[PDB]
Amino acid sequence: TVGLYLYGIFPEPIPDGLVLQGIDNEPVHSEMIDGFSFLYSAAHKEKYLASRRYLICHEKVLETVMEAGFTTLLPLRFGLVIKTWESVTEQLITPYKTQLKELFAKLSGQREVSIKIFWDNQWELQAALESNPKLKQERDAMMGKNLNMEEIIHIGQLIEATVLRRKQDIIQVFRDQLNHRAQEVIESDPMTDDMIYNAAYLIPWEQEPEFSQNVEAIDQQFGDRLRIRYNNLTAPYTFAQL
Repeated sequence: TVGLYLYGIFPEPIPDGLVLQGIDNEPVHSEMIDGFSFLYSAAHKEKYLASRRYLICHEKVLETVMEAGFTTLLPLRFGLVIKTWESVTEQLITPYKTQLKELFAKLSGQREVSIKIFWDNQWELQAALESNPKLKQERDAMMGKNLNMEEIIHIGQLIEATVLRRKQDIIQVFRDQLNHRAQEVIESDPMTDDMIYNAAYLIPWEQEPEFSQNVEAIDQQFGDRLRIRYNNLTAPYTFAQL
């Protein structure tokens, strides 16, 4: 009535039940457009705000369908409400039909897992500064030399470069042991000050337990030094994009 809430797009039909409640307790259905199944439910608002509850509900809908076997999908970002199916016509989808068929081909059977790594930044900064006596003497004597802004920043560039290598020593262990298990690895910018690594992996669905086993083994190589957050179930937001 008010509109249709869109969760994601699927390369295959979703069976009638599969019974599932979604946003505002509404039942979740499937609609075919160009041989693509649009997972949806009836909206109560035209504009949904991204509250924690609503975000969790959206993700749960996608995960419940994924655990039901429907693992290949382009998950849609939160709060997409269309008024009628006229917003998503056959005419609009036909040009992007090829790109979609192609995305689902590289996605089918595959699975997104992600790893984030945290550490104590202040501790690792102070440890890097005492591993290099040269930089600590230049930093303390940089006043008196009356430097231009470039020379000042260059010193800061040398302070971070030793911290960069400490990260590269940790990060390389992950690349050596986990990248070969994956079809594609995407690395993003760290979101917080203690975060030093934010990577996503496209692995075959069935190879997850072996991947998870390797993660815990690495989490056991490093002690309390690192805080490794591994996610083995999520909609493939990182990889399912045109």
